[PDB]
Amino acid sequence: NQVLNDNIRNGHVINQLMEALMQLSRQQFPTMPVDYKRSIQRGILLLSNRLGQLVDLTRLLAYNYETLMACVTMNMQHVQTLTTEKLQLTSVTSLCMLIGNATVIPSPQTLFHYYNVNVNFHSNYNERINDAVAIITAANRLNLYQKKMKAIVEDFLKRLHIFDVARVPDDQMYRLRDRLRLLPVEVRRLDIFNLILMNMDQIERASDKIAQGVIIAYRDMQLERDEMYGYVNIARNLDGFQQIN
Amino acid sequence: MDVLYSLSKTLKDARDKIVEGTLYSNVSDLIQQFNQMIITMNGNEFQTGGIGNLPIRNWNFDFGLLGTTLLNLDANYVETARNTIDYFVDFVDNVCMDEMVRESQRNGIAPQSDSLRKLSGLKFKRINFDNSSEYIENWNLQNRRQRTGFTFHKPNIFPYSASFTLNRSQPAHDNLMGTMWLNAGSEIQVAGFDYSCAINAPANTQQFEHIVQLRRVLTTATITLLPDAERFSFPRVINSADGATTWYFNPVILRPNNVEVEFLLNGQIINTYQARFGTIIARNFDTIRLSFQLMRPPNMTPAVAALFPNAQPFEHHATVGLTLRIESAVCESVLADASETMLANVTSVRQEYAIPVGPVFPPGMNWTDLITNYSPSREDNLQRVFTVASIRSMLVK
Amino acid sequence: MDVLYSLSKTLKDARDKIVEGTLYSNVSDLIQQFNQMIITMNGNEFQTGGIGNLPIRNWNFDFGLLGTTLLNLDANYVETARNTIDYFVDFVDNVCMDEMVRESQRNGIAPQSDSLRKLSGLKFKRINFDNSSEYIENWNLQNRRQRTGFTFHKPNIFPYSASFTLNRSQPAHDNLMGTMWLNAGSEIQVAGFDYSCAINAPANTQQFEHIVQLRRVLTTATITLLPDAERFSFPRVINSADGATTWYFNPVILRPNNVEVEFLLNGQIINTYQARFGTIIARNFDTIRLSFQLMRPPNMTPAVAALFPNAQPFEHHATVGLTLRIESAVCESVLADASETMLANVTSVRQEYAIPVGPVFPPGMNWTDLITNYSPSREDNLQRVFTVASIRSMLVK
Amino acid sequence: MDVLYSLSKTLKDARDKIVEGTLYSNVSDLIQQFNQMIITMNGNEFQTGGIGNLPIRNWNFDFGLLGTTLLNLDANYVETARNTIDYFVDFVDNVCMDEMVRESQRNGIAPQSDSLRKLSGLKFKRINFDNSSEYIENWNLQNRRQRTGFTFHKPNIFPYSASFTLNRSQPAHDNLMGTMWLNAGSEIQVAGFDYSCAINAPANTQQFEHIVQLRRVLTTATITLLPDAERFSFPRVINSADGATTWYFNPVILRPNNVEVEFLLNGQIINTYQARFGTIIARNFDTIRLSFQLMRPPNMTPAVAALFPNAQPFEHHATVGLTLRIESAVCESVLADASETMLANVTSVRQEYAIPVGPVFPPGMNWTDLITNYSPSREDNLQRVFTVASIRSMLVK
Amino acid sequence: MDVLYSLSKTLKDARDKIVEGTLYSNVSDLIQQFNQMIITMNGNEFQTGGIGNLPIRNWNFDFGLLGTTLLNLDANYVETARNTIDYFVDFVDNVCMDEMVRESQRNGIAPQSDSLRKLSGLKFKRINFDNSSEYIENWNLQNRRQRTGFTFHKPNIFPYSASFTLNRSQPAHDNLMGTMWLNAGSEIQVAGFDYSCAINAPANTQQFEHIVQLRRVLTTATITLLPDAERFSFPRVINSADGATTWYFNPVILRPNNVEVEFLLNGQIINTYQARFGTIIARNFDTIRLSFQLMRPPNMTPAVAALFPNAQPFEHHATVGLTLRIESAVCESVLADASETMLANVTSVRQEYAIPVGPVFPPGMNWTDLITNYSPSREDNLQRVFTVASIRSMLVK
Repeated sequence: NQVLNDNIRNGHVINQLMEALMQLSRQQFPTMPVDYKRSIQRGILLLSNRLGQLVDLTRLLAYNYETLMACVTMNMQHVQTLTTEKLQLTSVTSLCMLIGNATVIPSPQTLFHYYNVNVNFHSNYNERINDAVAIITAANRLNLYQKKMKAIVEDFLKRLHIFDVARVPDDQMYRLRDRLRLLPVEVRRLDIFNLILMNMDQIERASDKIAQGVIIAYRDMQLERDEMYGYVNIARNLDGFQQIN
Repeated sequence: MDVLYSLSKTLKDARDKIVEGTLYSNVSDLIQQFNQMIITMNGNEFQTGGIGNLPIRNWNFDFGLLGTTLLNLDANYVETARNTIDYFVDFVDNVCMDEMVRESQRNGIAPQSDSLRKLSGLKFKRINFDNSSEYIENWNLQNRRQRTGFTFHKPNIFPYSASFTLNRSQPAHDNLMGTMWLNAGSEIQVAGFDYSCAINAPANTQQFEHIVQLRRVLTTATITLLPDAERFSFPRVINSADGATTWYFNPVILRPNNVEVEFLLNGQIINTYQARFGTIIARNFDTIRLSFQLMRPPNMTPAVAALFPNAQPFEHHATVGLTLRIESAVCESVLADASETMLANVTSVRQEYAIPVGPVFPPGMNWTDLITNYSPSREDNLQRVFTVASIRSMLVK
Repeated sequence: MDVLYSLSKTLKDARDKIVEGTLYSNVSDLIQQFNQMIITMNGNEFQTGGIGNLPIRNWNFDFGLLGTTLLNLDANYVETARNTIDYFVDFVDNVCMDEMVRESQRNGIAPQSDSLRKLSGLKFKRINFDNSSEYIENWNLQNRRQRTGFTFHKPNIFPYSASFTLNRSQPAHDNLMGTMWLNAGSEIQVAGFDYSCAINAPANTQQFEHIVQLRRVLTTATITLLPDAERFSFPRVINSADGATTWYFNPVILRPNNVEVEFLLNGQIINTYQARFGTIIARNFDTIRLSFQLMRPPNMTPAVAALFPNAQPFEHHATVGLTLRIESAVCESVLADASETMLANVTSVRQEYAIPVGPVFPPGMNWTDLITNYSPSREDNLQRVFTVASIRSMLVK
Repeated sequence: MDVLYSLSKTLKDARDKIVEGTLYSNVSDLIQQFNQMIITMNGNEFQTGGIGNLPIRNWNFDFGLLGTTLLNLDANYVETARNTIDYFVDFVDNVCMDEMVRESQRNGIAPQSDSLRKLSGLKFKRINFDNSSEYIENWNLQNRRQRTGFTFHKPNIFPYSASFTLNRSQPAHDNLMGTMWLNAGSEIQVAGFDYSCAINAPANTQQFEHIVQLRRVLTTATITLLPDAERFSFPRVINSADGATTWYFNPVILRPNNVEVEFLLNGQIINTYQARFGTIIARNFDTIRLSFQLMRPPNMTPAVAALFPNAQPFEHHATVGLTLRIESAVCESVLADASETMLANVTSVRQEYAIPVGPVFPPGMNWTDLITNYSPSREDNLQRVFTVASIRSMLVK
Repeated sequence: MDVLYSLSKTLKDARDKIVEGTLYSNVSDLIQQFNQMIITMNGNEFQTGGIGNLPIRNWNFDFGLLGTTLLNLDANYVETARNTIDYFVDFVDNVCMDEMVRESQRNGIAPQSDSLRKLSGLKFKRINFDNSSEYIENWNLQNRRQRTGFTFHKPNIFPYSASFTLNRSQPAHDNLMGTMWLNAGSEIQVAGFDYSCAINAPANTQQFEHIVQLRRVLTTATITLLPDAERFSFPRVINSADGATTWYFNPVILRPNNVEVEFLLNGQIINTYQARFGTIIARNFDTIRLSFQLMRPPNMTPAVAALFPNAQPFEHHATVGLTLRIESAVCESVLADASETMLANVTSVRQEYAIPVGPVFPPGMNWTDLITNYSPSREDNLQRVFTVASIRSMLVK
């Protein structure tokens, strides 16, 4: 579970807070107009007094994150998203000096629900993956040189819900294949294809309507006889004459 | 190190299971493993060689992967692969060789080369696999700690030693008594001679003894013990102990009497055999003691009586002997033997590249010198160096 | 039995292919097989020992499984596994050893121990896999029954035998004619001597012959045949046939004349070689017959003429000889040879644990005694016991 | 094994840091660790004993836990705890002792008892902690293969040896020349005597030498070297080499001339000191060589001249000597020394419970016998057994 | 400096308290401390070596941190850590050693190496902790200044001195009176001899005295004082004071009369003992004065009377002596003793790396030379160097 953690220090050992404050407790001095230090330090103190409480904040998050987190299957490497998420220091500031002996946590029922979801999702991702792979590989040893590209990919993403394809850079969808076409295959999936191929031939000729090619001899040739058809012209063996796929 | 191993069984189980035809299904579990490697690699740069007359080739990587497509290999697939393997082959060679020469007193049991010191790195471990090659199997078990073990045919445990000890001698060397022997490899031949044919000896019997101390314990040894020492059954002119003159040995052979072979371990008798010739088992020992006697024949036909007079000159010298050969055995330490090419590989690579004598191994990797003073440092270096030779022989012979 | 086998290639192909790194894929087909085992086991109590100095360790089974929820094996994965293997290792050892001693006349070809009698059980057969270990490969083929077979370097087919036969002798032993030999392991040396140098023999030629009957047929034998028997080329004082006195042998060697080696099978000549020294092939035989002659030199320089007078005393004894060594061969029955440790393993385990002499094997598993009277019971027990030793050596050396 | 360790520092850092008074916060990090244990245990059964006069006690588990409540510790809290510890104390004792007697040849190192074989189990590992006890610190590093290490005062490296060597002697023993010594523990005393006071010796100087080969290398040794061997400075009546008679030694002491001490490692001089008495450092050696001479005084007052006549009888025997003591040193192998109680603990537990002599250790754990033939098996067993003794001494002295 | 310390107890209390399985909580206070370090480091570069056969290795940093809210540590956690510690280990070694050879005079009491001069830097002080290692405990207190001190067994306060002083002598050396002694380490043996047995001495008593001035004050000394000097109780041939001839000493021992031992401090008697043999305490002294007398026996049996005639020749030389050993003591200055390996560590590292003689320490760190002229500079350098040796021994022995 790659779930980037953080200082036990931060955790509840909190002090960082106590130090964040002590460092503040000695910033009260000259340089420019008076309407300045006055206003400035006065604000600072409101952090100090509240510090007793600000402590509590650290604890809170510490736990919560440290809790919720647990129930996450979806690994999580740290990446530089392409989108932000605006955060007005406005609210920040409020939360800060504005919290008292409050104490809340995740309702049991709440937690599960969380697990459950990531779960499903995961399962879907993983599963479709297999569903995906299986197909593509088959797609190659079948010489179905055609769809292989998009076709499969499209369905794939759709079933994953989450994103609306379309706005997927073309470099992405294909690159997606490039990665997929390099994995094993749920024994289940795989184990079956191996089966179909082995019998494949047998089915095809074993059908009523349709047979494999014909031969030309321009040589008054002798018709054969077979119980099931009577007097007919078959020949289960083409050998001795070129073959033209 | 373990890293190194993989790099090979990778290629062998590769250059072997990949040919025009075969179904993909015989390599799915294989292909994968392979690729994984390529990735970890390319991007990192290497340097090999320098010391002695050994070229310094620099190596870069950035090779595309494979296909999981075709479920029936087409010739074209092979060639585009063999061309990528032949860079790893010609590589590894230059890699083995580089760490197959550097020695270190202090901690000369671990990696040395700028090539390998970088391999033991962590970001590489992502490869290790199929450790069924007798040698690696043993390298690991040694890292953790456990009853290791190897298998040898005609092992090379005895440093060459060919000498004699005169228990009774005089300036003229006309009435000697003593033993002469040859300890070499897996064989011992020892003869006890008494020019007087025990004429004045108590019970007309002269006792002999030959003790050989192994530098390493051998276990599960299958041994051939035969009476007589053919090597010391013919006339010889030998240098005296002080090198000042030469004496004459004119043997006549009698059966060794009261033969007793003891295989001891730390002074304790583990196996003892009384006059048993043929095949015997010595299960655990660090010392062999051969005791045998010359007993003057109590009854002699005229022709025999004539060889053994009551007074000097003693012209026919009564001799009894034994021959002992260790056909196979197990040793917890690496050793040279009559089948493995390890010693020869290491010695050969060093000789070919004019590698200077180092601080650990005797000049020329001389076996006798090595086994005579088989220090812990020499053994650790020898094992490292033998294990590398074995990794190399999986691809290059 | 076959059961037993798996238990190992299981662990080897395990303790070998499972290490910090590799991609799951390499072991998917492996992991599975493994688990399957654990299941079948857990819950069954096992007892080992109860004889001589053999501890009686009891074993319980309650072990977890192996998640398949990973790609690259993290160190943590290994250790939690090695700890579970080290119970099977230290187990199997105590298992092999237990059935590597008991013997049974009636059904010696079968299992004995309270440990194994329970293994042949049906509910366990759910394991068996990868039977490519030369020995098991042969165990199986022997129960359905067919052309079984093994490989041996310098095999051990000849029970030790060192003796002579005087075809012409007299009390003084001053004019003897006969042969002396040493048959041991894979080698035969035989010399024919005629004190009179065929002075009164028809065509001045004395015929000699040495026949050796193998206890088992050897096929595909590569053999070295050389003229002369070095072992019988030196002066000796030997005990008379009745042990009442000693005779003198003072050989002078001549080339063996009209050498003919026959490798016979059931009385039929399968291979015959006339005076061919060097490497020869004997493809299927149960008997070797060496015929050779001493022919008095028709022309002699003075020095030679002086050795062979028309009348006694005969002081230089004309001797001709042959040396034959079986380098390699195939046998349908297990045998000791110069490379395999089987005999030594079995003999060593029995010696270490002070196992009492049983009803089948000679005291000390003595090879000469065993091969001399190689009964069907001894062979079936030997094969069972050798196969177990080979299973054990896959893990413990 | 490592398991075992914890079980103790658990109790010590327990029976010690827990008393009527202190605040919870001083043990919060401790209490926790503790409980964790209890859990893992309860439900599991153990048995110990069954060898000699050693009882066979059976133990079961299902104990409560501990209040994470209270701010301060009230007496009542202690007692309800001590009562639960005293079962673990009286337990561990019976545990250590059980695995402190069983010895083995093959894997003489690993566990042995039905008590411990179950501890190395995986489900227990959840206990290990605070491994600063010098011995465990070293046990681990050894399982990983690293430059280990111990500390000893007056170490016990020399097996007891008290003897002499007469380089010149005659039946009357009235004009002897040779050396006599005592090697024992960490000390060596050696004297060289020459009854003739080098009257006919080249340069009127008699050379002496004493070589002592350690069974294990000692590093970082602080050594006291002093001239004279007080032990051999007084009149003695000694048995002759053959035990047939007694000789008289009447020493008069002279200063040892050209004293040279060499501390060698594998034949190489690592440290050499010429006539330096007092404190010297020998940093790494497996052999000590002491060379010293007796030089006839070139100038003698009448009283001195009278002791050394030109002709026999020689009534005052010129003697020179040296004394060497290893005060402290480091050894990579466990050894007995003058401060640690390990050897005494192991020897004492075995003696008290009438433990039968086993296959590894000499009768009575005799130190001289042990160090004389300090095989790998004896060392592995000794280390296991010494480490357990040290774990035990943390709680029971 | 203090910096350095931490770097270790960091690793020990690390490579020890961090094992497979331990509950988290008992390390929380630890993990933290650890990380803090890593940070401060990564970024800054270091230089090691550059003198003699001292390698010159370079170092860099950038290692991931450590987890926090876990529970029980999984094997995988360890290995990814041990690999990061083994760089600090192999580092510190190369660090200690570098500053364990450099010496300065003006200010040879402080840091020297390009490695350490950078450590005392301020941005580093962010680490110091757990200073319970006897040596650092004392380093600090010395920095701030105060009653420092250490603990020693058989301390090494007396430079080797073995000599004599003839208070009455003559050319023939047939009627001498004086003292001879051996001061070495923690022991003093002194004998007073009077060839005339005080025949013409006032009250038939000859007074003797031996004074030994310590180079440093010893406090809280436990001392063994015994009558007799065994070292000077046997016959000797000694060189004359001018080296021109040799005299004969033939002692006969009498009990020392009116024994008085004074332990003085700056000329003042701190402790005085009159004829008290056994264990005595000397609480603070820089000088020991031993006074004792030889009193001619007023009543003598014939055998005794015969040894002491009224006129020369005096053939039996009356001798009285004392032996004093300092078993333990405290000193405010570092000293070598019989248990600590500091001197040996420093001396050994310098010898192994062929470190050239410097301006402060005598060649070879010779103890006698060092303690004889124990200047302030030598003591400050010795303490720095001993403290570093002790820091090193916490990790590397």
